[PDB]
Amino acid sequence: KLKKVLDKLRLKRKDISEAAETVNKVVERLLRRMQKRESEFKGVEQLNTGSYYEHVKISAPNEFDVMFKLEVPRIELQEYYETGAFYLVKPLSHFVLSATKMLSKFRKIIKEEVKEIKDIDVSVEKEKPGSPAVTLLIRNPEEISVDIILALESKGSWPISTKEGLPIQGWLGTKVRTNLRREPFYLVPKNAQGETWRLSFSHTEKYILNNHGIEKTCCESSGAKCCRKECLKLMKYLLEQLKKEFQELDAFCSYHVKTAIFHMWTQDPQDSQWDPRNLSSCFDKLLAFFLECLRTEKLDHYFIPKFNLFSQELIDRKSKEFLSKKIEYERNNGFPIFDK
Amino acid sequence: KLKKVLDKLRLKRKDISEAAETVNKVVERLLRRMQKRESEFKGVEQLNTGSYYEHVKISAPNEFDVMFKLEVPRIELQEYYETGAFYLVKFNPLSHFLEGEVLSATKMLSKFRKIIKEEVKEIKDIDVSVEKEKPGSPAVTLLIRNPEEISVDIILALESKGSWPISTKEGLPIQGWLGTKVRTNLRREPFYLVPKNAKDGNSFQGETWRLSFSHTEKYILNNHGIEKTCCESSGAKCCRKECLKLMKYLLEQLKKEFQELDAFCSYHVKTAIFHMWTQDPQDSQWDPRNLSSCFDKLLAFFLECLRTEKLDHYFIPKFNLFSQELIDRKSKEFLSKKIEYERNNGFPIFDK
DNA sequence: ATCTGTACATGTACAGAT
DNA sequence: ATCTGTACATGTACAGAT
DNA sequence: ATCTGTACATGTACAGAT
DNA sequence: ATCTGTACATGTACAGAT
Ligand SMILES: Nc1nc2c(ncn2[C@@H]2O[C@H](COP(=O)(O)CP(=O)(O)OP(=O)(O)O)[C@@H](O)[C@H]2OP(=O)(O)OC[C@H]2O[C@@H](n3cnc4c(N)ncnc43)[C@H](O)[C@@H]2O)c(=O)[nH]1
Ligand SMILES: Nc1nc2c(ncn2[C@@H]2O[C@H](COP(=O)(O)CP(=O)(O)OP(=O)(O)O)[C@@H](O)[C@H]2OP(=O)(O)OC[C@H]2O[C@@H](n3cnc4c(N)ncnc43)[C@H](O)[C@@H]2O)c(=O)[nH]1
Ligand SMILES: [Mg+2]
Ligand SMILES: [Mg+2]
Ligand SMILES: [Mg+2]
Ligand SMILES: [Zn+2]
Ligand SMILES: [Zn+2]
Repeated sequence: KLKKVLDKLRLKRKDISEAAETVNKVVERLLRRMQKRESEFKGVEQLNTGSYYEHVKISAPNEFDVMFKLEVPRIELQEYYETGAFYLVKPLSHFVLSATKMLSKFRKIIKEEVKEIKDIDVSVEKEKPGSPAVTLLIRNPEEISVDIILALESKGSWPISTKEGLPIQGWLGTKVRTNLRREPFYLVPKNAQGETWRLSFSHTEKYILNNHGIEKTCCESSGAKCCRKECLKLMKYLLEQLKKEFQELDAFCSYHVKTAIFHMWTQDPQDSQWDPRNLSSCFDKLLAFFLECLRTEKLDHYFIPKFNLFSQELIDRKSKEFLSKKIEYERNNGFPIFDK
Repeated sequence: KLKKVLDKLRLKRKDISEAAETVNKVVERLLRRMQKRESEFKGVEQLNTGSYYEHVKISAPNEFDVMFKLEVPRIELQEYYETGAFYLVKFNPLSHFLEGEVLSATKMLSKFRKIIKEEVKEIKDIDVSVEKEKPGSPAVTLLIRNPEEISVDIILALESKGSWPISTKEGLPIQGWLGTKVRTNLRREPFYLVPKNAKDGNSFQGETWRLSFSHTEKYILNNHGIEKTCCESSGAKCCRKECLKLMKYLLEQLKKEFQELDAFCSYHVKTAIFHMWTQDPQDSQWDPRNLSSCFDKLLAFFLECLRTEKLDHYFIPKFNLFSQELIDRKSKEFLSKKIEYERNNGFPIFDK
């Protein structure tokens, strides 16, 4: 079934162990260098985010996301247009706090430190505009990416654009939501302008992934297992496979699928609506939801409701119809792409 | 119905507001006086516990429980004869209470009590005295006349941040109800020790402390569902707390009429219902529409505890609150007859 | 001048009041 | 159904201390 | 302030039971 | 084939020591 696919996607203990040991060496070293120097990033703290740390990494342990976040007292935001997600922001003297200038110095430091590593085969990938990350390419056994993500940490209440976000009230509840919104919020230097930062809720997304049930015992050793994470794996795999074959899908990414499933988990809050016995129905209903997002050109950021990830401005109508045909096809033919 | 009883039991906002305003003044003042330097209790922090703070206080807001707890870093416990709940404490602002390396409960309580009495004398704004010391209490109890009687128990507590004592390893069996993450997190919170302060005449009388988990009990009362939305504004209401109120009321009413029941206390009913909440973890087994069944099944459980002389501390499984050594079988049979009677005759005592 | 333990400012769940 | 007082958790301002 | 030790949740691998 | 129990591996929060 889709069970055999999940078997293939399942990471191996051996591989996890080998990847993690190399990754931690490099990260531990980068993190130390940010402290030890008369460095403007002294104080930066490490936060592990994304799939591997959410336990929804598929295929291989080869992509790791780490936040190097820095406490910045009493900063003042100004929303960059009515975009909801992008802001100007107001030790760091030489960086309005310019995202690009801060990222550059951060990146310079990392590059320098990477040169000094003689026990691991590791380089710094050429910069992509649009990435807030300094990406490391590690080879030692085989290929592993590590994104080192610079983040400002603010302790204020979250910005107004998120007031109506995180609609978990009927699923995870009001106490969970109030507590989550008492955690700090993050600003990440995302930039295709050079002074614009972007809100990040990776920390919150991680908590949700690991506390995802309406029952406190969902997926615990004295609870019942659900198939919420397995659906997310399957959906991510369908996208990766399609994306590797079709250049038309360059504008799509796994965050789109993650956002979609957060909305489905809200819409279907009950653990019994994600029974492992109903993996197919569950996967199928997720596809149907994703297709509706494509058809209506609408997939709101889960934390920032006015920010449409499927706006015309971000992803072209044709790209959306293209992905629809390809999903509808896979869906109506037993997912041939799951075999390749 | 039982609904009409709960109507009577429901506290009133007016009463809550008047009681709370006076109580907080007194407590805030006592807490400040503890913080004056060359007080052995400098550092003590306030923790509100018990019914009122659990929202299961019934009838009137006239009893408040407050913990004045003090962090004591380097701590060695010694269990008092395999009892599970009682300990000597060992190893400084506390210098004067030490007998060799042993922290004297009674000496510490006495000084605490002396301070409080002194501070209470200086309050001319509120009518408040210190109740005569009751054997077995870790508390300095304040009697306030707000033209209404209000008790405040100020409970002296040691706070240890270490892992909880081994006697609790098998306690707090919430795994199938609240879950493993909740349990792990709760067990990462500190544990508390309060003076046992018995007047029996047994060895180590004045140096024996007792474990308290009031802080944990509070969290459970306010996060009591298998669903995170139990009793929230986008969830379904349960009758878990309402059963606890009803059971508490049946005991209070009986206790106020019968001296035979002096050995019984509300903690017995609280412990019983914690076991029932574990046994029946699903929110749907505490549907408000099934209040009678729910109340009835709790009574039946409590009666079985009385008949078999067994009600294990929820946190300390080997400590039987209904042992022969604590409460007489005759006392237990007496309470059984009275409950069985109320149960089989429309609860006439709810009408008094 | 800088630092800080204390108290205030802000936000919301719970439950009672309307 | 909507409104409201209390309790509680977290952030931040500041007179008195250094 | 940084570091380590402890405890346990979330995983995977595999054998015996169903 | 699926479930259950055990073993083995990693991540992560926090307390006590330095
Ligand atoms: N993390 C993240 N990615 C986002 C966001 N908005 C769009 N994206 C893009 O979606 C993809 C997801 O990348 P990740 O690997 O981080 C997500 P995962 O849960 O680990 O899942 P898989 O590893 O299984 O896929 C990427 O293509 C994102 O493109 P990008 O935004 O340029 O990401 C570049 C890298 O920088 C980090 N990063 C990006 N956005 C953020 C963010 N908001 N907060 C923190 N880190 C971020 C990350 O390492 C990424 O790989 C979005 O909000 N978050
Ligand atoms: N809390 C508590 N009480 C216990 C315990 N073992 C016996 N008791 C006695 O039961 C009664 C319940 O006292 P509370 O008022 O704290 C319980 P509530 O949920 O607030 O319910 P109501 O206020 O609606 O009744 C008391 O009579 C206890 O008597 P005690 O134990 O001799 O102590 C007298 C007072 O001291 C405080 N106190 C008692 N035990 C503790 C404790 N373990 N931790 C902290 N404070 C405690 C309390 O103020 C009591 O009134 C037991 O384990 N817990
Ligand atoms: Mg990733
Ligand atoms: Mg990544
Ligand atoms: Mg009391
Ligand atoms: Zn689950
Ligand atoms: Zn409830």
